[PDB]
Amino acid sequence: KKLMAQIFFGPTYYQRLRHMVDDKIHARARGPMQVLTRQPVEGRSRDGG
Amino acid sequence: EVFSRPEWMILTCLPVPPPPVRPSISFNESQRGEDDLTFKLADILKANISLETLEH
Repeated sequence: KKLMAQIFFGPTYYQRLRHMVDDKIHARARGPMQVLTRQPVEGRSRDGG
Repeated sequence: EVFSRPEWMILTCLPVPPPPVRPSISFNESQRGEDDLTFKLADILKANISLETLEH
């Protein structure tokens, strides 16, 4: 069915930006701890909390 | 009188914090990695022996 509305449809130059979700997603449930503080480590890479 | 006599603001006997305060991050076998505090304490120690041998 026809939408009651008329849509502003046309080409537009879009850029793909450098932040992909699968490079950001992070979860931890117990993992590496700092030597000194005995607290969780920092960072996705380091398996941080 | 019990907890902070003014004379204790002056140090004569210095406590040495154990390794968990100044962890030796010891990587491999042929290598170690002493903490800043471990060096500064060795500096205190070095300076002290210098003084004690000098005055004696």
